[PDB]
Amino acid sequence: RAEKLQGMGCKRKRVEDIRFTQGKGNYVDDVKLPGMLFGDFVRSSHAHARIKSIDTSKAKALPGVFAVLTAADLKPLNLHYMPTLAGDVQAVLADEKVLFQNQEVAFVVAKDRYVAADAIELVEVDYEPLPVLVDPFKAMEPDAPLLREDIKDKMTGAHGARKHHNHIFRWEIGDKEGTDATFAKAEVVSKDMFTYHRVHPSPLETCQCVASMDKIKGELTLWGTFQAPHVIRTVVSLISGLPEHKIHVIAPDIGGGFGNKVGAYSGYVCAVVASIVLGVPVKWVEDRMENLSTTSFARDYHMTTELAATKDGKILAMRCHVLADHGAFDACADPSKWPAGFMNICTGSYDMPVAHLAVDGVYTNKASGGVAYRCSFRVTEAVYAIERAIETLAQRLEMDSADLRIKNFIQPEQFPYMAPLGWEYDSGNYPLAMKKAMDTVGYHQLRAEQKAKQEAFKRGETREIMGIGISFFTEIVGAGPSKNCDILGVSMFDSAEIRIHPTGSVIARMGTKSQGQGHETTYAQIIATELGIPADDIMIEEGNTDTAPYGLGTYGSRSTPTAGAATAVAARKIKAKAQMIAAHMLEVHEGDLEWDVDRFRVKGLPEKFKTMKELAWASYNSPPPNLEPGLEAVNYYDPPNMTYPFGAYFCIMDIDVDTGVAKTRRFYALDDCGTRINPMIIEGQVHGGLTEAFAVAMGQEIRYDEQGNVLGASFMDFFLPTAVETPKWETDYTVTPSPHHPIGAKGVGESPHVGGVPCFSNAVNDAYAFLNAGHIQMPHDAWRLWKVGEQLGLHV
Amino acid sequence: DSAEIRIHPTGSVIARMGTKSQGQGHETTYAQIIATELGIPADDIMIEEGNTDTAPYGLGTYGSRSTPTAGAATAVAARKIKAKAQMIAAHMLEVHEGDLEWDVDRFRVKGLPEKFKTMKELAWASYNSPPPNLEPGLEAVNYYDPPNMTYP
Amino acid sequence: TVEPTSAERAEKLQGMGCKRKRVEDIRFTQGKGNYVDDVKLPGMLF
Amino acid sequence: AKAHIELTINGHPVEALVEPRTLLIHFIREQQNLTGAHIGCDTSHCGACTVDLDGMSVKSCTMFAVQANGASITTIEGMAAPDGTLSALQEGFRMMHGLQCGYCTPGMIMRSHRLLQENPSPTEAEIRFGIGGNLCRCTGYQNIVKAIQYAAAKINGVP
Amino acid sequence: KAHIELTINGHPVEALVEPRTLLIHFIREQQNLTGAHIGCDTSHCGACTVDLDGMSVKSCTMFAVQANGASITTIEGMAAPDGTLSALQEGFRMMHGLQCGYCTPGMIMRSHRLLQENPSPTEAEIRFGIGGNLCRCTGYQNIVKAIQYAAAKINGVPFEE
Amino acid sequence: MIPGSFDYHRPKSIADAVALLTKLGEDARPLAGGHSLIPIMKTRLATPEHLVDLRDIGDLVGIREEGTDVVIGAMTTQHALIGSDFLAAKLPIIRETSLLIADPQIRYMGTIGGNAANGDPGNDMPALMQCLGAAYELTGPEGARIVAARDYYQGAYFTAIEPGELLTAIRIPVPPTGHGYAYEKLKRKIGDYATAAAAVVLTMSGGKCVTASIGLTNVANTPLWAEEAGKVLVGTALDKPALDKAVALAEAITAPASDGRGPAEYRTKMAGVMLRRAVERAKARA
Ligand SMILES: Cc1cc2nc3c(=O)[nH]c(=O)nc-3n(C[C@H](O)[C@H](O)[C@H](O)COP(=O)(O)OP(=O)(O)OC[C@H]3O[C@@H](n4cnc5c(N)ncnc54)[C@H](O)[C@@H]3O)c2cc1C
Ligand SMILES: Nc1ccn([C@@H]2O[C@H](COP(=O)(O)OP(=O)(O)OC[C@H]3Oc4nc5nc(N)nc(O)c5nc4C(S)=C3S)[C@@H](O)[C@H]2O)c(=O)n1
Ligand code: FES
Ligand code: FES
Ligand code: FES
Ligand code: FES
Repeated sequence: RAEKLQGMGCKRKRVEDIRFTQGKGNYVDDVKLPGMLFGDFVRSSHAHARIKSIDTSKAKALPGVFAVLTAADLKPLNLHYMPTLAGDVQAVLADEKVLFQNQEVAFVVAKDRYVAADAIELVEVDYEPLPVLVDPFKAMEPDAPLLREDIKDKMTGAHGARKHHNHIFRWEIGDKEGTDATFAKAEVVSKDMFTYHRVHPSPLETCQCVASMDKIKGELTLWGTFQAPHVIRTVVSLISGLPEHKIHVIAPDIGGGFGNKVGAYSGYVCAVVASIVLGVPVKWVEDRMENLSTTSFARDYHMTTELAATKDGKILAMRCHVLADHGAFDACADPSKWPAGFMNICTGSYDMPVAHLAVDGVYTNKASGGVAYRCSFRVTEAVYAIERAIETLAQRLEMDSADLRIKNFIQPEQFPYMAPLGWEYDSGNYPLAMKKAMDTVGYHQLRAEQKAKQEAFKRGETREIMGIGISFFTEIVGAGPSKNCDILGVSMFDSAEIRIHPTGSVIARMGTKSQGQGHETTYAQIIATELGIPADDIMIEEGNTDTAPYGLGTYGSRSTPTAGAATAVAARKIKAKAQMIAAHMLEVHEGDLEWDVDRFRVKGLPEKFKTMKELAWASYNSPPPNLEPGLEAVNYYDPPNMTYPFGAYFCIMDIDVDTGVAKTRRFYALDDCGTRINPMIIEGQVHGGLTEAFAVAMGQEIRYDEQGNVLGASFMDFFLPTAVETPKWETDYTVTPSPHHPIGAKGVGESPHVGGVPCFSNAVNDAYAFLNAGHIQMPHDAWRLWKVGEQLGLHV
Repeated sequence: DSAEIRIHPTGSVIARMGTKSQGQGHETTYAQIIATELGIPADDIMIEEGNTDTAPYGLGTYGSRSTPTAGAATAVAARKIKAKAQMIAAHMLEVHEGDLEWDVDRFRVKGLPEKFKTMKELAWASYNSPPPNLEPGLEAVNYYDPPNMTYP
Repeated sequence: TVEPTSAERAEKLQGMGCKRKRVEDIRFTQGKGNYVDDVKLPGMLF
Repeated sequence: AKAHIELTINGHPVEALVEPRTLLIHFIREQQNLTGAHIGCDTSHCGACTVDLDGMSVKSCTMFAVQANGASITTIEGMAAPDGTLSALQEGFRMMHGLQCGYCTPGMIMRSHRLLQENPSPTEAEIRFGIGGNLCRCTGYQNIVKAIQYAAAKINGVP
Repeated sequence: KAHIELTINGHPVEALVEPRTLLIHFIREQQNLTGAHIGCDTSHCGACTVDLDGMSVKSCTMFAVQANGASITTIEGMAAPDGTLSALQEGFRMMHGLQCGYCTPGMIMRSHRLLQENPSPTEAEIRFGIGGNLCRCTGYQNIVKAIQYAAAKINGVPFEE
Repeated sequence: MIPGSFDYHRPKSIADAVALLTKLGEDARPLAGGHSLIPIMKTRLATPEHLVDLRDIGDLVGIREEGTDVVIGAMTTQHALIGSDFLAAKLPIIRETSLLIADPQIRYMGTIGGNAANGDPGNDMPALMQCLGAAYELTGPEGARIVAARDYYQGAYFTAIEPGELLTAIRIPVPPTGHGYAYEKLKRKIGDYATAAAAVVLTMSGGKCVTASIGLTNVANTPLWAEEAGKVLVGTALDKPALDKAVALAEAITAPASDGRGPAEYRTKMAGVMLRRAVERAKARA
């Protein structure tokens, strides 16, 4: 029995791999339905322009073209805009004007994607250029172009007053007066403006769907790349008028999401409309260039970040104001009350008395998004802000920044720790982790080596500089308590339903949706332990809204906090009923029984026992008369708090100042996400997130030029490392359970990115610190680092 | 036999049973049971049977047993939902459950009929504003072990 | 109506005791039932 | 004026009519319903579409089906033995946790299949360089290297 | 294989069939019009009935090749393009003329033709008129009502009760 | 992603391919490995009406030494270049360069001739071929001619090839035994076209450079042959003064694009750095 259990803690090999290694995944574009058409967009060549005319005549006339939708078709259905998670609307098809390059203008539906592509080329759009706004710093100037004419005469948006037609929201939190008072008198004020440049989650599978309206039945089936398929169902209901029980959303296998696949995109809406109009299925699959340029970007925060400190390095306050570039529509995923996500975790791992955060979001002529790419709702930004600020403060203090952290950590006995911008951290042992990390990488030795190398550089003995990047971070994952976390009014719970069959195998479903994180493997491990049922005797499913209990989806590293909890809770409901069955069978009080791995034993008569397998059978075969037959349970788990995993990441980076080429020497990542369900899976999650962090810090970007052309939005330029560039990762852990979670498990999936980017960027910044480079804005690719050295006079 | 009933945020329903129609109209009639119990129109309820992955375990349709067994389970499961809805209503309306009375499709406060929550509102509430003591959502299962046969 | 009477609301339920017309009939009258022999799978043999 | 092509895919004869412009990846996925191969990009970088074609690793999104006329192609569906047994690579990817979302996996395995024929006993640097045409978003490559090493050990133990 | 061209539900169809392929199987297996059903192996049940060149035909008792050049309507062809169910389809629902649904496509297709034969049939004429169609579920009474309903709908006036 | 429609041809000989190309005119393109052309068809930058696939023309593939040259058929793949131990003996710079081109899949398909004929200054072979003083053998409807690699490139997608011509082979003078060589490429990642790259071949005697030739990749709208820069090395010990002068003369002829690889001024400097590093490695090899 022991071999077979494969429960919590096991490096259980993944059940998904069987199909995926054989090409028997079922991803959206693998779907083929009778009569299925293909739709795709005519997209804007302009960043900002009035649409004078759309001539679809030649496209409609092309053989194999079944429809060409424009805004004029959608309006009547009130679908020319769609709601966003941020409480704005986003244009589905451009009506009066286009607001970002590659914006959807018309949706061509054709026999297949080849014809559709042909017909797209035939649509002629007449544009009347308008003045482009790409610099968010200028968005609220008096002559800034009026982008969002559709909501222009609405000075209050979904997050309060708008003080300027390009101002989306202003959000503040923390004690302004106290913070200001501290800054007014602190010995040291350490200020920088850190830009977290726009990047993109770029899942290897782009966004896509197959919509199939069954007009006979009046039922819509929608396959799609949905991280939150139940939410999509509800939204589709509210905007289409179809009732939920007649909308069957299916998120099948998803080739990565990384946050890109949370929200709705125009493609989904247009495929649905097209299918409703035509009564046949419509597939929409975007190409990479459109994925990168029209779906959720990440980051694009300009963070004016200040720490107030004593000269001895006690941090007294943090004051941060962010300019958030949201692109043309605020489609920034977030719980509805949090327009800057959880950026208010930006005091990080440190015990500070007071802080204040302000965030302004602005519209620009760009794609929408913001919250994506392992951000945990702007926690990437928060952590970057603080971990960079720690370093720039340490420089200003002439202090080693590891020492500065150690001096300021929240201590383990302080948990649960109410941080000064309102989050109450669940558990953490930061000094232990930091020490483990520093000892493992030989930190003090590194610093001596670095000092020697710097002296060698100054003597003209080497052209390489060494940086030591540190990132000690507190994540906040598991959104979240119903009090404050909702997605458009649906509280951010998640769910599990577990049903034991007469012969003791199990079907269990959850309200989350994996996009590669191994849920189908790991949720079973939770159940296995709880019930003593081998993991392979348990089938896990997610993503079919008809069958899975309602949940809020997978993002924000929330699956383990929410549905993982629900899984354990539901399993414990089964266990409790099993105990009652055992008591009935064994003719003892329930209180006389104890659980022993896979059976209930009678206290003191350990020979008298019923196994879970026997109990499952009894629930069908000899159901106690007091009880219902069967053996199953559901839980919808409303978390009491977030989970707050943490990590200590150290990077050693060598940089050739003459070329700007940086090479990671060593990257050590300690993550503590509490109880570790599957160390193998966690390790993989970390490898992947660290690789993203490397990419973001060192190369990745989406840019716009002054005409609003989107730049670098293809794999010609968008830095996705190959195996050659990707560093080896050294991973480590500590275990500091979440006290409130049923199995003590915290989320982890986003941690590596959240922590990793500052680690890399800190290493680069640290390498050049002895040369007084100041804050070097990401990304730290070779030309940019060359420019740093050029401007420091290193090349002559 | 068995029934599982799940109410969606917007008030429609998916329900499944451990029976299996072969033409007896279960997809129609089980929804009628639920509709009366919950005050949700039958048309807002989807009934399914027959997929063993999804339907709760039952013993099938034969012996004219579907109404005695799963029909009972349907009612009982629906009554579990009603009971939860009553709890939600009492929370929302700030009264005791004993202060509520059912009027077709809503709980009204006794004596104060203008104070009421519809089942539809309660279903949304169960997702939107779950009372702290309750789990979110609004669903139930019953496996019904009959006490006797029925003797038409 | 927007404020239907109790009786009106009950009637609209089409619940217990109603001669509710069958939902199954929509598909079955249009040949969109799904009976076993309607099933076709890749590679299926007979 | 579709072109008639005849080729072998996974050891089976295939004959089809294709437009010359049909990319091989689409022929494989859309016409042959061999949906293991994936599209990850529109610029030939990612390798998700990699198939083994006449002893070569080819990005099938950068070839027209008509160019594969007469070719022998193996796709991921062709890797498992006739009795169902996973190839060493497939097994290695599972054992070593070399996949997560699975989207790059077919291409990675197909590339690796050829890599281990090019070089049955590659070093890590050789592996990493040898899979440079294949992007993965999930794994950070480290376990893929392990998977390939594992597979090489298995293969190298067979004979 | 034989080459056939025909019209099914108003659409051109061109196909290759083996001669021995029964029309029911061509319709179901090759055209994927799976409304029509097989209920027997002796041509009694009528579940396979389609309307073919103005006739009610048991398609299990005809080879597809025999339908070369024919116009066939199957149950899938009955509803209007606007989604509105035919009078018969509606009558069958209104009058509870089906239960398992298995005979219904054939019953409706037969009845479609019956009502063209005789737009205002008596009960006896209806019962006789559907004599080639077996139903296990309904006991026919409501089928008669369904057909009466449809006729009255079509005719704009009722006839019998 | 989706190209425009076209007709596809498989000529069996050079003569047939040239005849086709000549007949179909400008709307026809040769198709070699397809790994530049198909990508630009997929973007519809290129919308040829006809592709003339060279696949069936055996005489376009191969590597041979003829007189003082190595002659490489245009359809010889990168993979084949790398695999050739005979080429590695004679012209080891080629393998080195090829391993810096693209990725394994692309190298299986991409050909030396398509790399040379492409006219994207991103391609690596052009400047290598300029460095080596290669000659391109072109056959067209008017017969054979030879165009030096150094003379072949006029701009982005603008080369000396004339309508109806194929590049059939590249004829490369074999450097002396013991020559130094290097191809030094700076790029953002595997597969990326160079930020800058330098090809160097040089020979030494008595601790002094006897010959040197330098090509520069992707630091102008063409490859560049850095004639002056090579000349200045000759007679020197390839010391810092000599390299500085070569760098100056090499930088001076650059005119790089400002793109995702960085601004022109960076790329100019990187041409110099790659040059230096390539000369150093060449010197050590020599
Ligand atoms: C993702 C990616 C990364 C790449 N990275 C690099 C890189 O680092 N460095 C590099 O050098 N290349 C790189 N390439 C380009 C690659 O080497 C191509 O193979 C090469 O540019 C073109 O050779 P081909 O055989 O594929 O030619 P094709 O794509 O078939 O043809 C290219 C062009 O040359 C013409 N042509 C081809 N052969 C002949 C001929 N014999 N005579 C006349 N005209 C001819 C064609 O008509 C077309 O105009 C990369 C390609 C991709 C897809
Ligand atoms: N204490 C823990 C925490 C997690 N795990 C396991 O690790 C996996 C990740 O769990 P969790 O941290 O709860 O994260 P989610 O499952 O909610 O994944 C979301 C997260 O997943 C990340 N990693 C991804 N990895 C892949 N392959 N694909 C994505 O799209 C990914 N996207 C990102 C981003 S973005 C996010 S938001 C689960 O199998 C879990 O059981 C564990 O063993 N023990
Ligand atoms: S889909 Fe072929 S290389 Fe990306
Ligand atoms: S396993 Fe997800 S892209 Fe590689
Ligand atoms: S199946 Fe045709 S008459 Fe019975
Ligand atoms: S409805 Fe069942 S056979 Fe007639």
